[PDB]
Amino acid sequence: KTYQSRDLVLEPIQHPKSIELGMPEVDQSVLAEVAERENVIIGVRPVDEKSKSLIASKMYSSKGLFVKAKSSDWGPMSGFIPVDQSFAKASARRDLEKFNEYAEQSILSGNAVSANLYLNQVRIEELVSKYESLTPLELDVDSGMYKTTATNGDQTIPFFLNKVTVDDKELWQVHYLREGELAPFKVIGDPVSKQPMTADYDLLTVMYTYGDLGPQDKVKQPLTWEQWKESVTYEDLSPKYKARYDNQALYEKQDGASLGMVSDRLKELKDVINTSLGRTDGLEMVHHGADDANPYAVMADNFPATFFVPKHFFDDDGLGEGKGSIQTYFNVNEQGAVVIQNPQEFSNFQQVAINASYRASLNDKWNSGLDSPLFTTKRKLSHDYLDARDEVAKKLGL
Amino acid sequence: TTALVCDNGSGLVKAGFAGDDAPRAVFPSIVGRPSYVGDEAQSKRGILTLKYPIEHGIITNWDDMEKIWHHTFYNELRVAPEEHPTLLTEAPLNPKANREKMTQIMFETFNVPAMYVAIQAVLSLYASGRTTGIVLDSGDGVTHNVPIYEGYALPHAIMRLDLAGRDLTDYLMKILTERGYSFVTTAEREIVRDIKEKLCYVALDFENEMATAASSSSLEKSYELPDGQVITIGNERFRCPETLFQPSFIGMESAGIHETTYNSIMKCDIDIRKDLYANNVMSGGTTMYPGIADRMQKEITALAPSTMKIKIIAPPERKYSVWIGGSILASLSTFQQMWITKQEYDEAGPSIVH
Ligand SMILES: Nc1ccn([C@@H]2O[C@H](COP(=O)(O)OP(=O)(O)OP(=O)(O)O)C[C@H]2O)c(=O)n1
Ligand SMILES: C/C1=C/C(=O)O[C@@H]2C[C@@H](CC[C@H](C)/C=C\CC1)O[C@@](O)([C@@H]1CSC(=O)N1)C2
Ligand SMILES: Nc1ncnc2c1ncn2[C@@H]1O[C@H](COP(=O)(O)OP(=O)(O)O)[C@@H](O)[C@H]1O
Ligand SMILES: [Mn+2]
Ligand SMILES: [Mn+2]
Ligand SMILES: [Mn+2]
Repeated sequence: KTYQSRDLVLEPIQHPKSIELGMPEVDQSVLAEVAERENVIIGVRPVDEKSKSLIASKMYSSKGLFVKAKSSDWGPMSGFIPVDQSFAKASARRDLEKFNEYAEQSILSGNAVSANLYLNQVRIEELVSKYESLTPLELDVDSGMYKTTATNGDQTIPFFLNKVTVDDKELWQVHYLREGELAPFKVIGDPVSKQPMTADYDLLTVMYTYGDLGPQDKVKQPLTWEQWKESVTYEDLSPKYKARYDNQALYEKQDGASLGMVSDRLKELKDVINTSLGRTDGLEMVHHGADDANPYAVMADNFPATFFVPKHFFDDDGLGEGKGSIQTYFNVNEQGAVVIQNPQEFSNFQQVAINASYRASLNDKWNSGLDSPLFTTKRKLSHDYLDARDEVAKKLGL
Repeated sequence: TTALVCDNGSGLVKAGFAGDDAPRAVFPSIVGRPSYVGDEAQSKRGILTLKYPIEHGIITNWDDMEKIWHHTFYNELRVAPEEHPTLLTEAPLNPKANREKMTQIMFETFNVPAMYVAIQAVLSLYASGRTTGIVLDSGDGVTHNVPIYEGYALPHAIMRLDLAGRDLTDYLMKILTERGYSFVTTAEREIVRDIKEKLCYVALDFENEMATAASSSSLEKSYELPDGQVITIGNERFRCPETLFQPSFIGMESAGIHETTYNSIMKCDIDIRKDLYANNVMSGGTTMYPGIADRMQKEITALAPSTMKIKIIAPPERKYSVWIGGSILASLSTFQQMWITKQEYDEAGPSIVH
C-alpha cells in the first residue's frame, strides 16, 4: 500500500481532492499522449483557471520570452496581459516599475502592440456567474456603459463595458478610470495580428529516460545568428534549420535567444507538443525551454503543476515491483494529469520518477524559499545507485 | 575535492563526478583536425577531417586522446585536473603499455593528484550491486564477455568480438540498399544510426519473424528523414541486430554473443558456473535492443544444462552502467586507499598501475 524505498515513505492518498486547472481538458489529453509516445515526463507550470476558455477557443497567440509582462488573474482582463501591470497578477504588482517597463518595451520595440480589450457575452457571463470574478453589471448614469467591480485581493476597482461592434461581432469594450476619466483598457496584442495575447504553457521540467540520455541533453546557451551560422555545416541542416541560416529574422523569432537555455531534445519536444496541440503559425503555446534551466525561476510561481507521464506509471506496479501506481500517491485527474501542488510534493514526485529510471534536471533556484534544499544532486540520487553502492561496499569490504 | 570518473568509449565519452548517479558530460570520441573535439567536431563536419582515437576499445592515437581528455576536463567538466583524483576506464584485455601511457599522460600532462584504471565490464557488474557474474558489454567499436568472481575479472575466460553498434549501423546501411535506399556518407551513417536505435529490435525466433515479414506488412515502420522524406523499414528492423547472434551476416566467421557467453562460462571453474549463469549482466548501448534479453535467455537455455538456472539482467540505464560503476567505486571511502598517488608515480613510474 505504502511506497517505501530507502528513506522515502509515501502514504496512499486518502480522500482525492479535485484541482481546478486552467489548462483545457483536451490539451491535458494531448500532453498525456505526447508523454506516452515520446516516453518522457512533461511538467507544465500553472495556468489560471479563468484562462481555460481563452486557450480552448484557439483564437489567440500567447506570450513568449519577448513579452515578460505578466498576465492578469482577476477582473475583466483575466487571462490577458494588461499594458498597465497594476492590473496584472500579484507577482507583477509586487515590482510594478519593472513589469511596466517590460510591457512598454515589448510594444515600443515591435514585439507587441497596444490593443483594446473586447469581451464577448459568453466571457462576461462566465466571469460573473462561473468564477464570480466580476460583480453583476449595472447601467451607469450618463457614461452609457455597464459598470462592474473586481477585486485584486487588496482593493476593489470599477470597470465599465461599452457595447461595440468589431468585425460585425457584438462585443463589450473594457473601460476604466484613468485620472477620474473614462479610458479604454489596453492589453498587449500580437505584433502581426494585433490581437490580445494570452498566457503561455511554461514547461516546468521534462524528465527523459536514462537509456535515452545522450549528447542531445546538453543544455546550451542561446547563440546569436552569426555564432550559430559559424558553428554549423549548412549541408547537414534540415530545411527547417536551413531557412534560419538564410533568414536572420526567422532564426531570432523561432530559435536563439527566444528559446532561452535549451537542449536539442527539448527544442524537438517543443515542436512535437506544439504540433500535437494543433498550434502552429503564430498560435504556439510552448515558446521556450523548461524552468529547470531558467536562472530567474520563481519556485512559488511553479505550483500547481500538471505532469504528464508514460502510461506504465498508471499500471498496478508501474513505479516498480511492490511500489504501486502513481495514482496511489499523487492526484491524477480524468485526463491523466498528475497534479503536483507544492515543492515537497514535487520533490517526492521527482524521487519516484528518478527511481523508475527517468532523469531530473535540477535548478538551484528551486531551493529558494525552502526550509531545506530538496533539489540538489545528492538528495535526488537514484535509489538503485544508492542501493548498489551499499551492496558493493559490503561485498568488496569497502 | 570530488573524484572524477571518465569512461573512454570507442564512440562516446561519459564523464562526471564520483558520487553522482549519472555522467554530466556525454559527447562523441572524435577529433576534427584543422582542432575540435566532441560536439564541436561533429557540428563542423563539413570543414573537418574526423578521427576516432579509440579504435575497437583500444586507444591508438595519444595526441588525439590528450585533446579528448583536455576537452573533458576544461570544456565539459570545467574542472582543474590537478585538484581531482581521476578514475579512468579501460577495455578488457587492454595492453600493459597502453595503461602505462594513459597513466603517464594523467600525471605528467594533466598533473592529477591520484588516478585509478578500472575494467569497464567490472564497473557494470558493480553498478548492478554485484561482484560475481558474467558481463556482455557491447558498445560502439567492440563487444566483450567478461566473467567476474568476487570483484575480479577472470582474464583467461574473457571473450572479444570485433562487432558492435558501429558495424550494425554499417550493416543497416548495407541491407537498406535492398529496398532501393542509398545511405553511403558519414552524415547518412548518422541518420541510419538513429533509425537503428529507434526502430530495430531482436526477434525471439528469427526464421519465423522473417516469414512473418515476408507475408505481411505488420512489422513495418515509417521514418521521417531530415528533409521530410518518409521511408519504410521492414525486416531490417530485426535483421540488423540479428548479426549479434549470427556474425556471418557481415562475413565474420566468429560465434554469436550467446555462444561467446556460453564459451566464457565454460572456461571457468565448474564451482562458479551456476553463479555466472544466474548473473548474466548486459551493458552498453548495443544491448539496448528490445527483445535482446529474451533472445539471450532462450539461446543460453538451449546451450546450458537442462536444470541450469539462467538469469539475464538488463538494467534500463545499461548504456551508462560502466560510468555508474566507476562513480560507485571512486565514491567509496575504503577505496580512497587504492588510488595511485602522484607521490607513488614520481617514485615508481608508469609501472605502479600494475
Ligand atoms: N530557459 C528559460 C525559460 C524561461 N525563462 C523565464 O521564464 C519565465 C517565463 O515566465 P512568463 O511566462 O513570462 O510568466 P508566468 O509566471 O508564467 O505568467 P503568465 O504567463 O501568466 O504571465 C520568465 C523568463 O525569465 C528564461 O529566462 N529561460
Ligand atoms: C548522438 C551520437 C551518438 C553516438 O553514439 O555517436 C557515436 C560517436 C559518433 C561520432 C561521429 C558523429 C558524426 C558524431 C556525433 C554522434 C553522437 O559515431 C557514431 O555515431 C558511430 C558511427 S554510426 C554508429 O553506429 N556509430 C557513434
Ligand atoms: N537504443 C539503442 N538501440 C540500439 N543501439 C543503441 C541504442 N542506444 C545506443 N546504441 C548504440 O550503442 C553505441 C554506443 O554505445 P556505448 O555503450 O556508449 O559505446 P562505447 O562505450 O563503445 O562508446 C552506438 O553504436 C549506438 O548507436
Ligand atoms: Mn507563462
Ligand atoms: Mn513563459
Ligand atoms: Mn563502452
